[PDB]
This record gives sequence, C-alpha cells and structure tokens, in this order.
Amino acid sequence: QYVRIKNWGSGEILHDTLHHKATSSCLGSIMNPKSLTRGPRDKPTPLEELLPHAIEFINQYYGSFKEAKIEEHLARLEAVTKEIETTGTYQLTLDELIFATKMAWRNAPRCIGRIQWSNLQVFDARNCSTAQEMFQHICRHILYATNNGNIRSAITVFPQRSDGKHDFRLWNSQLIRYAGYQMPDGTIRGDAATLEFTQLCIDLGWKPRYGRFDVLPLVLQADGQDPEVFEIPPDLVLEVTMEHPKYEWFQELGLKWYALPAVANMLLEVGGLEFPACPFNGWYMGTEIGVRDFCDTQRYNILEEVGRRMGLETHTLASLWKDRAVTEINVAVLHSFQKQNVTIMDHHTASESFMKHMQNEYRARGGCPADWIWLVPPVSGSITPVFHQEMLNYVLSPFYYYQIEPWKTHIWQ
Amino acid sequence: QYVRIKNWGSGEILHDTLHHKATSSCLGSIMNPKSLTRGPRDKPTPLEELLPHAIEFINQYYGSFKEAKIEEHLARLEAVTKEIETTGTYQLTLDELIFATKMAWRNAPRCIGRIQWSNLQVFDARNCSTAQEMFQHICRHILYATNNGNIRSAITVFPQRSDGKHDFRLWNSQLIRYAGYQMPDGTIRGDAATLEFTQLCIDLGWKPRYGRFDVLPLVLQADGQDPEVFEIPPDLVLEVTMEHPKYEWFQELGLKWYALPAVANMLLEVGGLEFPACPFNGWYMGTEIGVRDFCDTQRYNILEEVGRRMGLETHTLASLWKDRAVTEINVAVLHSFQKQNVTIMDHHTASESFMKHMQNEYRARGGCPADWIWLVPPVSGSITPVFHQEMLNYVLSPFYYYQIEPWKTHIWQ
Ligand code: HEM
Ligand code: HEM
Ligand SMILES: N#Cc1ccc(C(=O)N2CCC3(CC2)N=C(N)c2c(F)ccc(F)c2N3)cn1
Ligand SMILES: N#Cc1ccc(C(=O)N2CCC3(CC2)N=C(N)c2c(F)ccc(F)c2N3)cn1
Ligand SMILES: C[C@H](O)[C@H](O)C1=Nc2c(nc(N)[nH]c2=O)NC1
Ligand SMILES: C[C@H](O)[C@H](O)C1=Nc2c(nc(N)[nH]c2=O)NC1
Repeated sequence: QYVRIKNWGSGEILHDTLHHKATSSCLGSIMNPKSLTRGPRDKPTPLEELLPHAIEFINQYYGSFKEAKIEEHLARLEAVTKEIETTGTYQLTLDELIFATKMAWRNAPRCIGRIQWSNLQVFDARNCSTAQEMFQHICRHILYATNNGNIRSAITVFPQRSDGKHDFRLWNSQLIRYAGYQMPDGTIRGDAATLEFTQLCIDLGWKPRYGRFDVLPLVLQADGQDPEVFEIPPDLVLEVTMEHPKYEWFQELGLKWYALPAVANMLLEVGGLEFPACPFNGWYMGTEIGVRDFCDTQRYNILEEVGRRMGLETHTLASLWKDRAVTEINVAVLHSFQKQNVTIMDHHTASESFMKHMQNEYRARGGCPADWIWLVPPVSGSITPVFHQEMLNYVLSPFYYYQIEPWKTHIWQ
Repeated sequence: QYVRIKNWGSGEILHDTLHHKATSSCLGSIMNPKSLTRGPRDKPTPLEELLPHAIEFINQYYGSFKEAKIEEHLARLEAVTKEIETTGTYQLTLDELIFATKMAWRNAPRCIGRIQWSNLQVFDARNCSTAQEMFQHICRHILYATNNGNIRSAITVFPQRSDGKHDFRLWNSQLIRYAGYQMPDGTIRGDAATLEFTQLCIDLGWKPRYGRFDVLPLVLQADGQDPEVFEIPPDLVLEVTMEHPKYEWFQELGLKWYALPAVANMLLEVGGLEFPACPFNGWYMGTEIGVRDFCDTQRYNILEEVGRRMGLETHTLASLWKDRAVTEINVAVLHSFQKQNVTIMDHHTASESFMKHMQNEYRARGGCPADWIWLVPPVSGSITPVFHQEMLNYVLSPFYYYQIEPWKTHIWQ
C-alpha cells in the first residue's frame, strides 16, 4: 500500500507512494526494521525448527576451540537432541552461554566497540524467578560494571523464553536513564525522550521528583506476571557533572550525565533459544552525550544556549556557530569524564579501533557485519576512517534482536 | 562466491565470506552499485522494450501540465510509435527533453539541492557531431554556468545513443578538476585522486604543468571515434583563493579551488532512450571542498598542517583537534567564496532546504527518493535535520545513471 516514514526529530510522519514506480527500495535508513526485531510467542518453538538451530549452534561452539574435542562434541550433540525430545527445549552449558553472549556481541552490526568482544563478564541469572531477584541481579550488574568509574562490560542473562507467555522482561530501554516530565507551565523538564515511559512509571506507583535529572526506576516483569516498580539505589548510580576546561560558565549550565550505558530491552537469540531479558553494557563514547543527548532538539537541546554564551552569530546558520558550539560541548564531556576518572572514549579513537577490529575480523573469519549508518559518528563523519570504508550489513546468529515494546503486547491480571 | 569491499580511504580491498551465513545483505554502503550503473551497447534498443518505455514517458510528460491536452497527447503517442517502427528509435521534442532533464534531476536520490530542480538551463546539443563542436558546446556551458561567480545550474545534452557503438562521451569525471602528478622525489603534487586520469591525459598528448592546481583538459569522444584532447581556456575557469577571516596565515597555505561543480560522465535515461553524454552542474556546498577535497587523506590532506598552525595537540586524538581544524577550514572556504562573490552554500542551510524540498515533494507527488548516506553532510551529521529523517532510496525514471569508465570499454582505431 504505502510505506510509513518517520522523522525522529520532529516525530512527524510521511506516507511514501512513489516507491511503487521503482525499477529493479532500500530499508537501510530505517531505525527499527522488522528484520531486526524479534517479537512474542504463544507456544514453544516447533521442534522441527529448534532441533536444527540447536545442532548448528553446538557445531559452531565446538568448532570454536583450537584442536577440538570430537568426543565431547558428539556426546553434547547427542545429549542435546536427547534433552530436546524429552523436554521440548534445552539448557545451554555456562560455557556455551558465555560463547553465545560474546559471539552475539561480535555479530552486533551496530556496535562500534566490538574490538572488546572477548572481554565480557557474564552473570548467569537463568535461575531467577521473581521481580525482587531480578532487581537484585540488576543492582549487582550495575555495581560490577560501574566499578567506581573504571567501567567494565557486562551482561546478565535471565531465564530463557519457554512457552512464550512466561517471559522475563525489563520495560526500561536502558538500565540508567533520566525521566522526562510535562510541566504545568507547558514546558518539559528532564529528558523529553522519556515522557511516555516516565508516565507509565508514574502510573505504576512511582513518585516523580520533577527534576532535570531524576533517574527513572527499574520496571521488571518476571515469569509472566505484571511489572513491579523498583527504584534504583542512588549509591549505585555514578554521574559525571559537566564542566568545560576553559569556559567556567559551562558548569553554570548545571549539566551532568550517568556513566553507565546499558541496554535493557533487547533479546538474545542463540541455538534456537531466545532470552528476552539480558541487559548488557559497555562504556560511553563522548559524542553520544555531547551531541545526541545534549544537542538533539528532541532531547536536552543546549546548542542554542552554548552558542550565545560563546558569543557566536547564533542567528546566522552560515556562520557555522553550531559546528563551533558542538565541539566545545564534546570537549566538556570528554574533559569531565576524564577529570572524574570515568571511562570514556572519543569518537576518533573509537573509529580507529573499529577499523582495526574489522581488519582482524576479516582475517580471522573472513567478514564482519557492519551498519555504516550506525558506525559513522554523529559529527565529523569523513574525518573518521570508517566513513570511507565500505561494509556489508547482515544478520548472523547468535544475535541480539530488538523486540516489541512490552506495554504494547502484554496481559494484565 | 565472495563480495568485494573497498576502503576508498586507503584504497585497500576486502573479500567478504560471512555474508553467506546470513539469515533473512544490504548494498547501501556501496559507492558504485551495478543497480545504479548503466553500461554499453552493441545493438539498438529492442523495439519490444523501447516502445513501452517511450509510451510511459509520453504519458508522464503529458500527464504533467494542469488541464492536459488529450488531442496532442494522443497525436504525440501516435506520432512516436509511428516514428519508432519507422526508424527504430525516436526524437524527443525540446520540451520533453527539458521536462526529462528536470525530472531526472528531481529523481536524483543523491542530490541535496533538488529544491532547485525547476531552475535549469538546458542546452540542446543533440545535433553535435564532432569533438571540436563538443568542446565548443562545453565552453559555452562553462561560461553560462559560471556567470562570473553568480553560478547557474545548467545541462548540455549531446546526441542520444543510437546503435551503441556511436556514443558521445566525456572521459573526465567533471568539467573542471585539478590534475595529480607522481613526482620524481616520490611525492604526489596536486589532486592525488586524478593521478590515473592525469596520466591518461599525458598519454593523449597533454602537456603537464606539474603544479598543485593545474586544471585538467577536456577529453572528448564523438560519434564513436577515439577521444581528442582539448585544453580549457583559462579565461573560463573561475577560481576562489582561500583565506581565513581571522588567521592571516591561512592564505599562506596558498590554497584555492574552482567555482564550477559540474558532473561530466553520467548518462541520462528517458523514455527508453539514453544520452551517455550530458554534463550538468549546480553550485558548491562548502563542506565538499573544506572537508572532502582538503581534509581527505586521499586528497589534498591539509588537516595536520592547519592543526599545527592553530597550536593544537596534533598528537592527541582525544583533544578533538581535528574537529577544531576542520571547522576553521570550512569557514575559510565559505568566507572566501562569499568574499569573492561566488555562489556557495553551507551544509546547514542546505539540509534545511532539502527538508523543505522533501516536504513539498511528498505533498506534490507522495514521495521523494533519497539516499541518506549521501544527503547527510560529511561533518556535523546529527546537527542537521536530514540525519533524523527516515527516507526511501529507489530508482525512478527518467534517471541519471553512473556508467562504466570509457577507457575500460572502448575500441581504438
Ligand atoms: C566495551 C565497550 C563498548 C562500547 C564503547 C560500545 C559502544 C556502542 C555504541 C557507541 C553504540 C551506539 C548506540 C547508539 O547509537 O544508540 C553501540 C551499539 C550496540 N552495542 Fe556496543 N559497546 C560496547 C560494548 C557492548 C557489549 C558488551 C554488547 C553486548 C554484549 C554490545 C552490544 C551492542 C548492540 C546490540 C548495539 C545495538 C544497540 C541498538 O541497536 O540500539 N556492546 N555500542
Ligand atoms: C543548483 C544547485 C545544486 C546543488 C547545490 C547540488 C548539490 C549536490 C551535492 C552537494 C551533491 C553531492 C555530490 C558528492 O558528494 O559527490 C550532488 C549530487 C548529485 N546531483 Fe546535485 N546539486 C545541484 C544541482 C544539480 C543539477 C542541475 C543536477 C542535474 C540536472 C544535479 C544532479 C545530481 C546527481 C545525479 C547527483 C549524484 C552524483 C553522483 O552520484 O556522483 N544536481 N548535488
Ligand atoms: N533519545 C535517547 C536516548 C537513547 C539511548 C540512551 C542511552 O542511555 N544509551 C545507552 C546505551 C547506548 C546508547 C545510549 N550507548 C552505549 N555506549 C552502549 C554500550 F556501551 C553498549 C551497548 C549498547 F547498546 C550501547 N548503546 C539515552 N538517550
Ligand atoms: N576525490 C574526488 C573528487 C570528486 C568530485 C569532485 C568534484 O569536482 N565534484 C563536483 C561535482 C559534485 C561533487 C564534487 N559537486 C556538486 N556540488 C554537484 C552539483 F552542483 C551538481 C551535480 C553534482 F553531481 C555535483 N557533484 C572533486 N574531487
Ligand atoms: C533516521 C536515522 O537513521 C537515525 O535518526 C539515526 N540514529 C542513529 C544512528 N546511529 C546511531 N549510532 N544511533 C542512532 O540512534 N543512525 C542514524
Ligand atoms: C564508503 C562511503 O559510503 C563513501 O566513502 C562516502 N562517499 C560519499 C558519500 N556521500 C557523498 N555525498 N559523497 C560521497 O562520495 N557517502 C559516503
């Protein structure tokens, strides 16, 4: 009929008709494509499908170590199929999970930091059973990963999807994230990008502090039950206050940001099995905060303000005052993280390391999936090596999929 | 077998194997895809194919003006098919060509300036027959478009492809473009991106001036004969010398650039007909010169040099000295063009106008093909509106196709 097109800036929509008159239509510039999303279930995974996938993964796993172990491999293959026809699903051995979590990461086409893929702490919470236990595991994760500034990459894997109506899910987009409130005077305080979720939290019994940087609460759902609201212990949320190395009025903007970048709502697919709850984290890249979180119009939007305090021709696009401001903001962020001894990386050194990663990856296993639109930084694109690098974007497995917003598809006793 | 991947930065190559283990492989990040290229011929266009295309175009054309002219439409349809079965091919009426050139432009998914699509001078050189006449038409084009700085968009359409072995072709990538020479001391002077073509020119009897900014000659081929070398009259090549509004040492870098951005080697497809020679031009966008031509490693590469003269920590990526330098370079360019009264636009105002264009385009004809990777500026991407804009990239018609390098596929009496 017609393809829907969204402008994530003004949130406006457009309906494309013309594409029909095409000749021989790329979905690359699409943020959330269905090919990347892995939705719900109602019944277990049809044995005919699971079995093959499961075998494939076990061959990948065993076909991983130098000088394999054929006996164990056969036995394992044997043991798994056996366990499958006896229960339907199956259980991965800790080592397979670890292998799975790293490989899935390794296969994340949108991750600039995959050079670290082998360095990953894996917390086994597959035995978790209640929301309080989830909350406890998450806190442990947040504490371990934060490590007082010296950030450590980590993932915590909760129970796998069984039937499809007993899914463990984190409703938050990320572990730490500020709240956004619609104020009475018509203005929006905090992170406008979370106005909805903040409200959902308000709705579930959360007390709004009406501030610019109130860390939203964890909204966990275990087994299949409704989500319970858990506030995050302030002692666990490390933050960096922003200050510019030259302009002393920067800190006057009273800005800050959390140090832990952790994705909360993705699904880990492996060997036919799927874990809809597996929060993981790495560390920040300056431009994420300096450019996206601070300069996006749909976000904190401090560009106009920084330009004025800089004495720039804020009313003349051609003056390139925006390019000037954004740069100082980016340096304030980097500066601030470095000063407070909190791990972070600039987009430049990041691009170089990815290029190195990619080089290794092609040698090692001839290939490395990569989404160019996502790997090129939001600023200074061609100044970066990855911009001049052609790359293929394909979905391997194990893989980390996006999934449907839990509040769209969910019961509610 | 395996997909070839090129890094246009270090020119290195990579062979992708992994993509085979894919699930449900995007070619978006590919510079020159075959789907966008339109190669050679040996025999005319099979009547069965041409006829339908021709009818389609004539319906588009007539189905263009408000309150159509059914009589003329039928007559025209009638007249064309008639002319087709009598000659094989057919001739477009000046108005159809004009309509075709604008629509093709309108359908260029990689053009940030399509808001100007209706403003276009069309030079009818379909009667051209010799290389000297091509040279004359080109000179006229260069003179008209340059207009002493007040740049005007223009295209000159030479004879259409007949059999396939009587093609008019410009061997140059663009009308004006500096030469690159491999020096005896191992260094490369001028534009390294034209080392090959410069040599080809040398080979065809061109005298190399061994300078940093020697405008390469026109290498025209008419009918089907070999290419003849025509040097461009210096009086016709307008240039802007670079100088920074604050740093007076900028002009000490002794830099400049031509004012006329004109593509020379593309092919215009319309109504089944194809014109392999139709140089066209618009005006420059600062970042093209300041960022790509001056800061690309494979080009003039003046970033390192500008950073030092700025007194930046040139040996510390994290300092973001590159982001600082690039900005001043961009301002020098804009500044210099403005000072010398030569049309140019900054990437910011450009992005805003495209967004407006796109808005109009969807309203008018519900859709507007757009290649995101090409529309987002090489620097300050997310600071621009088009970065947050989702878009579809499809090939309509009439369209401007890329084509195979003439020196790869050509006779040679
Ligand atoms: C060790 C440092 C790491 C760094 C610096 C890093 C950095 C990044 C950055 C900058 C993005 C861009 C996100 C955006 O633009 O929204 C990203 C995406 C991604 N990363 Fe990494 N990462 C790291 C570790 C990890 C780990 C440990 C995993 C998982 C095991 C991982 C999985 C992913 C995935 C799935 C995406 C896509 C997220 C999405 O599409 O929203 N990364 N990462
Ligand atoms: C009036 C002002 C115009 C401006 C400012 C403009 C600007 C641009 C820019 C900045 C690009 C990017 C090129 C690159 O990154 O290599 C581009 C591409 C393109 N433009 Fe425009 N343009 C204009 C007029 C035109 C005209 C008159 C035509 C043709 C009738 C046209 C056809 C195209 C095509 C086919 C491309 C793709 C070129 C390629 O793929 O190499 N443009 N233009
Ligand atoms: N609008 C908005 C918006 C979106 C995401 C966030 C956010 O907190 N995100 C944190 C996670 C995010 C992306 C930024 N940033 C990272 N370094 C990162 C990481 F280290 C590992 C894995 C990821 F998937 C990562 N993506 C904040 N605001
Ligand atoms: N390496 C390299 C390299 C490539 C192209 C050029 C060059 O001269 N190009 C001039 C034409 C180029 C792209 C830049 N720049 C434009 N504004 C432009 C235009 F106004 C109309 C149509 C185009 F297709 C256009 N593309 C210089 N160096
Ligand atoms: C529309 C456009 O694709 C989108 O707004 C962009 N967002 C992102 C992106 N790249 C990253 N890293 N993160 C994003 O969210 N690419 C482009
Ligand atoms: C590899 C990468 O796609 C390529 O080097 C880039 N070149 C260009 C681009 N965008 C424009 N406008 N021009 C280019 O030549 N997109 C990216």
